[PDB]
Amino acid sequence: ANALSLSNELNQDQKDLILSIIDKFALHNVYQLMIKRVKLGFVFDIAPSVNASEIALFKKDEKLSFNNDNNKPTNTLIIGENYDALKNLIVIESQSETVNYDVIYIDPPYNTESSLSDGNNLSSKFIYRGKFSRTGWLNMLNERLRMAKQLLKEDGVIFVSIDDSEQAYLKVLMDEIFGEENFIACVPAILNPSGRQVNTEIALTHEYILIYGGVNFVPEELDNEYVINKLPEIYKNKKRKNTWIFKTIIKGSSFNNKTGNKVLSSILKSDEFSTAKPVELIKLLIKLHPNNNARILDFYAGSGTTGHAVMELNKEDGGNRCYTLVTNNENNIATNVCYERLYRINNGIYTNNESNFDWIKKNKPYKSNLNVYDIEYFSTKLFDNMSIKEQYIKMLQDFNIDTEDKDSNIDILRSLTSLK
Amino acid sequence: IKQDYIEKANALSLSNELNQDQKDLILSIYQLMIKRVKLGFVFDIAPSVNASEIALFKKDEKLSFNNDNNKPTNTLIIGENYDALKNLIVIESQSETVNYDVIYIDPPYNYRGKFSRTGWLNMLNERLRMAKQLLKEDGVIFVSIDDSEQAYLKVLMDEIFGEENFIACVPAILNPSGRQVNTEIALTHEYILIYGGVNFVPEELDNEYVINKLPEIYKNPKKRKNTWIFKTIIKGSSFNNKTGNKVLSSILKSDEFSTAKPVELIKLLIKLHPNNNARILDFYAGSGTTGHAVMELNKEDGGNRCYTLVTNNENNIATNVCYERLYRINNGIYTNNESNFDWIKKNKPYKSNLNVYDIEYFSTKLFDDNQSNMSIKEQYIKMLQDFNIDTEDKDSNIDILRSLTSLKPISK
Ligand SMILES: Nc1ncnc2c1ncn2[C@@H]1O[C@H](C[C@@H](N)CC[C@H](N)C(=O)O)[C@@H](O)[C@H]1O
Ligand SMILES: Nc1ncnc2c1ncn2[C@@H]1O[C@H](C[C@@H](N)CC[C@H](N)C(=O)O)[C@@H](O)[C@H]1O
Repeated sequence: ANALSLSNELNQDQKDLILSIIDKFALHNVYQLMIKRVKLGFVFDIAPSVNASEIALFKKDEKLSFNNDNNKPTNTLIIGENYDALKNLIVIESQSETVNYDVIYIDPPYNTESSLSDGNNLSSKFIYRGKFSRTGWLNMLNERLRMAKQLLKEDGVIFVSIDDSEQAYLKVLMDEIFGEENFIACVPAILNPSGRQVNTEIALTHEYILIYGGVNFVPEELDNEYVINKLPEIYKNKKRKNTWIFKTIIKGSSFNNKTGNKVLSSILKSDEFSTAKPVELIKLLIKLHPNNNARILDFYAGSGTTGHAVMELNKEDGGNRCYTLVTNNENNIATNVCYERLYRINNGIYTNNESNFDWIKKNKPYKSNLNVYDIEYFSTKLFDNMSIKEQYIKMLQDFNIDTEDKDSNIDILRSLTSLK
Repeated sequence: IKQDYIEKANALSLSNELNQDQKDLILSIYQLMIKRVKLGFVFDIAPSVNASEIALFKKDEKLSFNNDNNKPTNTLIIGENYDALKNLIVIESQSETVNYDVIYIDPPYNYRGKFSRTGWLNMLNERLRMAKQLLKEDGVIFVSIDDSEQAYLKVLMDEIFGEENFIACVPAILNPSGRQVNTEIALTHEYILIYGGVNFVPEELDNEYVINKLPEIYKNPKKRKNTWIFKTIIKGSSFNNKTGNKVLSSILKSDEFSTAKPVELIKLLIKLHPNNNARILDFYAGSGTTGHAVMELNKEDGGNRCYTLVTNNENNIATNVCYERLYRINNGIYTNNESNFDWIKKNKPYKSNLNVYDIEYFSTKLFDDNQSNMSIKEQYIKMLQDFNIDTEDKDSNIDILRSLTSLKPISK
């Protein structure tokens, strides 16, 4: 109704027939499919997000969840499909106070082949929701980025890291989701200064960081000392403190692709996981948000670099930020790499109670706490009882929500329809 | 009852383009439902071409000049690049060796309903497809574009030239110290979108040049010469946007044109194409930075390169800004018998050639007039000869009538 008024009349006669479909009628799903056909702009065939029967709730792994200091910020790690986690994350925030996250950072699978190899699907080709190649990859992030928006604060930021293989298409896609007026920058990251051998006989040296602000977000200025030590090539040559406006280019020794990977290898004692972001890159991004107690989210958490980064910044910043992570355990990367890295960083002993990894020999343990959650799926038929309601309340209670005045609802269980 | 036939068709085929749920929504919810959706941009109807008018070039003999028959011959066209491109396609079709090795353009960024008729992106769609027609198999096209509009152009050039041929999206750090626009942030970079037709491989860069011009980027021979593969980052002292603006004002002794690109940037790009004798095209020529760069690269490289420029007289720029630049650089003296501007006190004149053409419009039914049809027919032949075409073919009336129907200007 309102969306059609905004679109106006490029093809109005067809709209009159579309308006007839509303009268005949689970409507918004059909409207989105229609609008794509008639739309005048960037277009692709969206696939309808058909809510499966099952429902998704958080179950806390009490053995894996640890807590070293009650005074340190409380942090969260959700293990499972990020589509189900985000549905649960939104329900938690609604029933909660101080709603939504101050910062969002994600490193989604760049390539269409990379997504299939070790991630979501539905095995010879990449197919998502009956769609192949780019349409799949686009459909994927559209529905996740829609939710991510719902979770972002009015004065919040969302950072996204992309390759050249989907960057332009994601910036157009994110323009639709977050609004083209809120596009802040498309910052280049020279993470491979030496240049990687590329099929087209060129030395691809760079990467992007799409920044989209909430409607009234103003980026924070960088501290002189941080900018001189960390980004010496970009900042060189008088009220309050000495600060720098963020320059839309990221390049420096700390911000190498090899740095982030070597760190992980040193903590994990394993080079199995080969794609990690520089911890310093993410510190710089979250530094752009003025609240140094910001709530950071990263539903493509991978090796937990976001978590380690927040912790490092807190040590240097002097403020207490909490992070929420989500990552599926495809080949255990979620269970093995995220937990191991975060555990070893926090306590200095391996899960096998062995302390031989190089990192702890070099630096001291952070001594923070991490809550681990799983995704348990219950049947829609059994929904359409007492066990579901019971666990939902535990989830809310798990996140420090006063549950004396909250009850299970059909509206809320409808919100948590899982993905097939 | 028509439902039964529609239901049968739905049940008959499904396949990739339809999701089982999509089929369920098509039957649960007809030409609109059966319409196919392509991944990319949908555009409003563009401005119709004038069926009752044609455009032709007409050399300005007073303005065009020649200094050295051994140096390459270059071209400057004044007017709407859409009408200019339509002629250039007719010129190449009748030319012995067809089409350009290098296209560089820096279009304007620009409420504008993109995808609309006069929308910034629609007009670029129309002109880019023609430039696609004007590019050789083993050629390149460079477009400079800003932080915000870079993505829409990239997916467009994906449609027009194909994503298979996307080479790089180079960040050019052309404002080392940022400038705040649209938001509280120091915007420091631009993008260069590199596309090439099949059979094009970028040339490696000379160590000596790479070291002086880009020392920050090419930090520390099996073959014959020292070569660096092109890194997708352009940070240099000589790649400043203020640098290109000071050069232009060094020549013109005027600050009237504020958005001049550095010539070192456009040198690095055309220096990316293999052969020294290359044809460069730039149908958004602005102040002619592309022309200055081809000549300067020729002085450094030793190869003879010809450029073709096109720019309109929006604010008289193409006459005052673009021509004066090219003129004062070739001739070593202002056009009005003066010689006191800075550039020529610091560097030698190139002493090269340049031809200036205007775009003239002649209403149809002037063919009905006997004296006008001949005038148009001779002006068409004069074009070809001005661009070094033999003209033995297409002298007849049939061939001329086929190429004149191809040159129709835009609606105004
Ligand atoms: N549908 C999905 N649901 C949950 N996790 C996913 C999904 N798709 C990909 N992932 C994970 O998200 C992470 C994406 C990574 N590229 C992120 C890298 C991360 N920035 C790091 O420093 O390690 C990987 O661990 C993937 O296995
Ligand atoms: N339809 C058009 N036809 C010809 N020129 C145009 C047209 N639209 C814009 N322009 C010109 O294209 C140029 C685009 C400039 N931004 C390019 C600047 C140029 N690259 C320089 O370094 O000086 C401007 O001079 C515009 O006046």
